Amino acid sequence: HKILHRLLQD
Amino acid sequence: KILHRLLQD
Amino acid sequence: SLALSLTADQMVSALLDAEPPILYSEYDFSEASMMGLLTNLADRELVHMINWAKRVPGFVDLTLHDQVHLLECAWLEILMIGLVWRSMEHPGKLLFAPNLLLDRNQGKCVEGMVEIFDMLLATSSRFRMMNLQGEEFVCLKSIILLNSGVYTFDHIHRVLDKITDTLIHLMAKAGLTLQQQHQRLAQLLLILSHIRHMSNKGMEHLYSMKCKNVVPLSDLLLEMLDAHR
Amino acid sequence: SLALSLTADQMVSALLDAEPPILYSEYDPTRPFSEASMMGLLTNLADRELVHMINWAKRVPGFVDLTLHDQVHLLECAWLEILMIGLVWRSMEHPGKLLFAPNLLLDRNQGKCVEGMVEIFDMLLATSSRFRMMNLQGEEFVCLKSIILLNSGVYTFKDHIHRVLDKITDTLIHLMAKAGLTLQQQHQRLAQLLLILSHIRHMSNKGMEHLYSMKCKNVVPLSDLLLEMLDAH
Repeated sequence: HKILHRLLQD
Repeated sequence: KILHRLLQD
Repeated sequence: SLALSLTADQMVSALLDAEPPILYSEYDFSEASMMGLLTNLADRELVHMINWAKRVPGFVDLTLHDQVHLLECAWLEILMIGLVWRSMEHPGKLLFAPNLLLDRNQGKCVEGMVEIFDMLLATSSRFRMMNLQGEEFVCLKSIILLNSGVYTFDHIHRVLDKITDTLIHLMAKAGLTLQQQHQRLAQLLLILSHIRHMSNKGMEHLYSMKCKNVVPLSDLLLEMLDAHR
Repeated sequence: SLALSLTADQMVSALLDAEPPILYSEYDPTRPFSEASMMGLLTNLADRELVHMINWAKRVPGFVDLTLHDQVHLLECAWLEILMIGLVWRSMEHPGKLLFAPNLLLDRNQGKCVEGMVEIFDMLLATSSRFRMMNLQGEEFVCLKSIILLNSGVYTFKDHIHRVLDKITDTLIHLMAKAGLTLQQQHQRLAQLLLILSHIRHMSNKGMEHLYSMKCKNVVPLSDLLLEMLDAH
């Protein structure tokens, strides 16, 4: 659930 | 130190 | 892809336009205030860095997993190159933000940081001696993104070649002879080995500070740091 | 000095002639090995390679022109990077393995036998793969190695070192032109070679952390010179 995984998507 | 002596040898 | 069919001026135009802004510190020193200011800034720059990276040509063409890996590998090198770039016109000083200029004397404050401050200041001075330009800078930082984790893996190495082609195009545009062009290309890329070194020493001091729990770290910074061990 | 007046081809001859030898291990397949003693073989090999490296450095154009203090500093910074690029060089024609010695070839599934170091193994294999990918040449390799020597510790101190580095870039380009590459292929390859040094620097920094860990456990034999080299970090 890495933050980076989310932020690269947003 | 050891390197010092190896270098100037 | 798409990055490969851009011209050299378009590639530099893209990278100039992707550039993140210079952020200000939440500033209104010791180990706790130093580290609290710096990690807050780092956290803020990281979010901009992530959106910069998606604007680097060739980057979005990779899988999300490859993008994560390259950013986890290189994020500190990228923050460092930015710091050293900002700091060029301010000799003996590091411009963490326009309202946060720090001497090496304040590096003493934190345990083990003065060594990294001195290496950063050297890099900055070196950039100054070489009269590094903005166009060249953005190429170097893109190179760091694509290159730093690239071995733990063609399109990406073709993208790196495109950026080499771009740097050379900038130096030729600026008037350099062919020999000045390859010598300067060499000087620039060698600096990336020292930026790597600084990042590894900084990451080790970051983990050490994580452990000494002097300052709480953001979850993002913790995960960026964790990815290195 | 005499280094600045060398021609490209003289530079290449100089460096090739200074090449240290490949040494053998005391590895014996008949003997059982623990991860400890397997590591002792590698540190023992590194220690002997180091003595050769120190005398090879003396023959790198421009190195002897430096003060003793600066030679010391440059070698202390670069020693592991140099051992590592040599190992990767030796391993080029053995995909999936590291040729520490002619009688000591380890694939990466043997590199798990030691904890926290299979990743270092992987990075070396990744690097030897890259050399193979590019078909790195012996003459490029010796240029690269001398670059590490002069460059690694240069921004932790001099205009002389930078003039010599420029000579080596010139030599690299000459080698590529004479191999018939276009100007565009030459600058691209130049960049490809120099970007390797960033990876070699990373591996050294990471190996140095494993070296320090190894010493703290006082399980694996480290020699007095290795201990002092490590300490310099």
